[PDB]
Amino acid sequence: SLSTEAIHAVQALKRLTAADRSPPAATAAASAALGRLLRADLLAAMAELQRQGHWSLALAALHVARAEPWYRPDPELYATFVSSSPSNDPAAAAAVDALVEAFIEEKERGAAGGSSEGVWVGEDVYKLTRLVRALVAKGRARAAWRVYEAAVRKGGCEVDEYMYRVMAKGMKRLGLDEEAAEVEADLADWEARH
Repeated sequence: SLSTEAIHAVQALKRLTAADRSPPAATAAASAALGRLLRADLLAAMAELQRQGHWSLALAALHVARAEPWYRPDPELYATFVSSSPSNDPAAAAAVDALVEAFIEEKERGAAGGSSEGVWVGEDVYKLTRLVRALVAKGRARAAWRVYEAAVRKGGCEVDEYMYRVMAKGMKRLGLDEEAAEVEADLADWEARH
């Protein structure tokens, strides 16, 4: 559902970046074009940029949303940005890795960040696994490890056999053999239990 204000904002963001869609330019443009929008219109503008295939602009829209008072981190939404990013594109890969760092930070330095269960113990494992699946499929091995380590290993997020298999095979396939070995240890630990 595209409103008048969302349509205008999408057109402005495209206009502002017609010559330069690099992160600094897209970042400045996104705050200028989208910074007056209410939640519904901002998310509609983001989704329309996604639909048109303007991935970098849609990501810039996401980052505007992430700073809004109403925002709630959704690893499944992040998973969609990962899966829709262009494969084997260094700039997009860098932007995806940065998005994962931003996700980890927004959780760990968020309101729940202080004691004592931790930010990750109550995390939706299904959605978290979707993000990790997406990262591994996109070849973003370090990013996947970062999420797995922060949430599962360190954040004591109790996870399934499926998460272990995704990660163990993913790390190996992508050449992070030390990380693969860590996951295999975790999987073995799981197996000895069930």
